[PDB]
Parts: sequence; C-alpha cells; structure tokens
Amino acid sequence: GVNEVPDYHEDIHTYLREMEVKCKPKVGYMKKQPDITNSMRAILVDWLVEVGEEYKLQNETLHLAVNYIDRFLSSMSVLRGKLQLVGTAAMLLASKFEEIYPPEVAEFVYITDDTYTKKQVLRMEHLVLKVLAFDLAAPTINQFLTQYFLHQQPANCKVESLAMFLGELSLIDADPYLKYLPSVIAAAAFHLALYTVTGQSWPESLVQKTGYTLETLKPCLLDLHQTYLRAPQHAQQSIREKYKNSKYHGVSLLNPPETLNV
Amino acid sequence: SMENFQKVEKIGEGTYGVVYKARNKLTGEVVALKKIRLDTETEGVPSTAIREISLLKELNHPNIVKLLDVIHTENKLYLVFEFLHQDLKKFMDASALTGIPLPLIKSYLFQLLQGLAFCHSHRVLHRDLKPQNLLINTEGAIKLADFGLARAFGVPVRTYTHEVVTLWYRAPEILLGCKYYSTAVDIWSLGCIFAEMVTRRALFPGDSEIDQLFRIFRTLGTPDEVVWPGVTSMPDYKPSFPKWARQDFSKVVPPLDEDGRSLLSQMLHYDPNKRISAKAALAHPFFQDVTKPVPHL
Ligand SMILES: NS(=O)(=O)c1ccc(Br)cc1
Ligand SMILES: NS(=O)(=O)c1ccc(Br)cc1
Repeated sequence: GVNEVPDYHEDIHTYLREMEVKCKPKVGYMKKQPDITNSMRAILVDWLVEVGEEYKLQNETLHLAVNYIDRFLSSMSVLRGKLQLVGTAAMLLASKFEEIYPPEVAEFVYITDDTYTKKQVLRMEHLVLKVLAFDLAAPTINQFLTQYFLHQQPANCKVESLAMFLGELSLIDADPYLKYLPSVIAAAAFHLALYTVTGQSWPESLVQKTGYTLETLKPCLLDLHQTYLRAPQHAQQSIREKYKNSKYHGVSLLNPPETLNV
Repeated sequence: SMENFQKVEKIGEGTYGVVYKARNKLTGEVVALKKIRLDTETEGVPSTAIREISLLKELNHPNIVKLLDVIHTENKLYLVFEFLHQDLKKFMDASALTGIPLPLIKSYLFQLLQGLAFCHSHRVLHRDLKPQNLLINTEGAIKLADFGLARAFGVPVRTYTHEVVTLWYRAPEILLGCKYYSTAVDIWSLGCIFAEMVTRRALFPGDSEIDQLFRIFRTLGTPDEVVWPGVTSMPDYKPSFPKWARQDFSKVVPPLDEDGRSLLSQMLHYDPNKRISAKAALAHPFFQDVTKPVPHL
C-alpha cells in the first residue's frame, strides 16, 4: 500500500535513473589525483563503514557519503593527509541529510583522533557543499535495492541482507565499481544474492521495470562475483565483520557459489 | 555578494534567520531573501537548510516556489526566492468577511495537488503543508513553499522524524505514532486546507495531540477495524476512545457541492492506503470545470 507508493514507484524509479547519471563521479579521476590512490580510498571507505557502525547510522548514510566523496574528488585534487578530512565532512553532510538524529560535529572530530580541528571540519563541510552545489539527493545502490526487493515473492530476509552486503563491498573498490551506475550494481547484487540463497535469477518483472537483462548485467556480475569470492582476502574487512552479526543474518558467513551458470 | 539587492521590508522570520523582500537593482526582479546564519564554530550548516536547498534545486514546477540562487559567505547563507505577494493564511483572513469564490478554491486546490503530485513523483515529502506555507500571486497562482521540513524518501519508506507537520494539519497515522508514514500525510494536510479554504476556519484546531484525535474522530467517526484495519492494533490507539458517528459533510462544509464533498472525504480517509493520491485527485470530477481566476487582492 501507501508505504510502497504505488501511484509513484514508476515515476520515482524513472527519475532516480536520470538523477544517478547526474550524480555519477568521473570514472577515471583517480589517475588524475596525484597523491591519492584506490587503496587509500578503500581505507577511507572502510573506515566510514566502521564509523557507520559505532554511531548506528543508516546504511543509506554510508552510501551517500561515498557518493559525496567520489564527486568531490572528481573536481578537486586533495593531498593524502586531507583525504580523511574530505571523508569526515561527507559523512557529516550525509548524516545531516539522511538521519533523524545525526551525530554532533564534535563526534566527527572525535573519530579522526583529533587529526583535524573542528574549524577544519566545518570549513570542509562548506567547501564540499559548494563543490557539489548542494546536490545531495543522490540515488544510491540502496535506493534501488529496496525497490527491487518488492519483486520478491515471498520477501526473503537472507536475500535482502546478502544483497546489501554485496552492495557495500562495491563501495570499497573504485576499480572496478566506479564504472557501474548504482542501479546496475544493485541489480547485480540482488541477482547474485537471490541466486546464492534460493537458486533463482533476476526476475522478468524487474527485467520489465529496469530494462536490464542478465546479458546487460553480465560485466558487473563478473566483477562482483569476483569481489565476493575474494572478500575474505581483501585488505578491508569492516563490511564482512559488519554482516556477520545477528542483525544481518550472518550473510557474510555464507559460502559464495563457485559459478553463475550463465 | 548582496550589493545588487536592496532590502525593501521584512516579510517574516524563522528559526535560523529572517526573510526580507528585496529588489535586484540591476534587473528589477523583486525577490524574497532568506538569511540563514551559519554556526561556523559549532554546528555548521543547519540540516534543515541542506535539505531545503538540495530538494528545491531539483523540484522545478509552476506550483512549487522557485529557488533562484544561493549566495555564500564564510558566515551567512542567503537564499534568493521568487517573491509572491502573500500566503494563503493571510488571504483567508483577508477574505473572512467577503468569502473566497469557489472557482478560486477549486483553482487553488488543483494547483496545490499539481505541486504535490510533482513532489511525490520526485520522492520528496513536504511534511509541513499549511496555509502559512502556501504562496499566491496576483495572477491566481498558488505554490508550495517552505521545504525546511521536507525529506527525500526511498521506496518503500522507512521510519522518518515523528515531530512533523503543524498539529492542526497532522495526519492520524502520525498522531497514533505509527512506525511508517508516507505520501498520504501530505494529502491529509491538503484535505484540511481544502476544508479551511471553504469555511475560512481550521477544520481540526486541536489544543493538544489527544485533543487533535478527539476533533478528528467526532467529525469523521471514531475509526474501527472495518473502516481502518490496524487502527486498534496501532500504538497510541486506546480502546477507551468514545464511539462518535460520522457527521454529514453537508454540515461540516455546507457550501460544498457533492463532488467537493466526495473529494474531501477521500482526502481525509483514515486508512493511509485508501486515501487518494494527489495524482488520482487530479482526475476527480471536482476539477472537470476548473479555471484559473485571479483573486480579489
Ligand atoms: N551551487 S550553489 O551556489 O550552492 C547554488 C545552489 C542552488 C541554486 Br538554485 C543556485 C546555486
Ligand atoms: N523560504 S520560503 O518559505 O520558501 C518563502 C519563499 C518566498 C516567500 Br515571498 C516567502 C517565503
């Protein structure tokens, strides 16, 4: 019913697809950042995941903060020692956008081990707002996932958790995931979770909604499957830790399937 | 920054700053200037302003107030908005003897629903619809304004801030403290506004949350399971509430034709799931003959 906004879900979906093009970071910006690497970004995002946990923030808030960072770094070159300042400010902005009860600024200063002053965080906040021109209502992987979940029958707790987990793993690694749109990564995450748990594939109802087939999702699937299989070995583990817990049904303890049979 | 604007007069104030009517000395454009103080040593940019700007920047529709510019300093933020002559509350008050012509009521409702359909279509909840927040000009237009309490939602919705919507205009699902609310809470407000335009009087002027429910009940009948599945399973619901019958809208809103009455009730349905969308409301027979009159200002 009204919580799923029947009279609007199509209009909404259509516009998020248009807006996710607009909020898309530059795919190749890392090569153009002289003092920042994919590795460093990974470490930053991984830390934001932890911050997300310590303060019990929405996952949506984490996805937003990464969008904010990626766009900021598409336009501004930043020295490594100020990378964390960008990230702290983005988490702050995302919190203020998305959360009922955002942490106070002081708390965001606290988490950087006083690497930075409050004055620096507030000022970086302003700079980030200017650079993004206040376009903060970015479509996330999560905004698409929750939409795709409605096509399940019945809704499966494990599928939902597992698709979230996969979705978050993508946040970490700019290569390859910056070349995929949110809606694409989400579809891959949901196919891959639904296949792993139940054995089923991307429904046709969603083929109709999205225009995406397994054919079109194949590249993104190949990458994501690979990221899934290698996840225990990845240098960043906060997301695996996170999705061991009871809350997410211990999906990160599930063995990934060895083939996708496509 | 602001050297091109001349302040003409104060037009109201808020929590983070005052609103002044101003004029571009170079273009002549009359504008509304919202000054929002930045807490540059404490809390930074207010989240209410981050939401208002980001959402207004996306919403471009004839019935939504236009944000024209955002002027930055290190210390202030100035939001430049189109100027509209006055708000609906003032209009109603000015019209409290002479009455408001029905064509303009119908015109204004139609536009409000167009504005609102566009918000919902764009995953934005307004959450503060009331006369004071609706702006009109001299040409017979009305526009949703004050998106400070607005929120971009996902599908399905999740738990959002509960302390939302001015009491009088607050949907029963919020009052009964439901986990989830959605687009229907905006429709409720317009429903109350619809009634109010017709009678020039607040439909449910409660002096408290318990008093707000009591006012709704007697007017619409105390909801049971048969009218609203879940009302009794809802928190804040009390099996103790009196059992009032529904009053005939012919007494609640006498001036109103059978179509108006019918649209009004669908807008005021208890069950959020049964309550009419803005999009469906646009199709309602009430609007078959809608025109665009100018108001007597
Ligand atoms: N990039 S900005 O100066 O924050 C800006 C925001 C909104 C408008 Br509408 C115009 C300009
Ligand atoms: N800041 S606002 O509430 O959208 C607003 C816009 C225009 C006038 Br005129 C008055 C108020």
